[PDB]
Amino acid sequence: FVNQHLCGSHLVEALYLVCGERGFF
Amino acid sequence: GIVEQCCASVCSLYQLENYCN
Repeated sequence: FVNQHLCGSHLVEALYLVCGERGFF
Repeated sequence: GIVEQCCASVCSLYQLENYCN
């Protein structure tokens, strides 16, 4: 179901690939 | 935070990048 809300493990997966070596924490 | 802005609310691809180190 297409929507604009990004949650849970998918949120982490997206953050992991866009931040890459930078990290997010 | 990140959950409130991207899951409860909406965050664009460029806003998501603002959460990176």
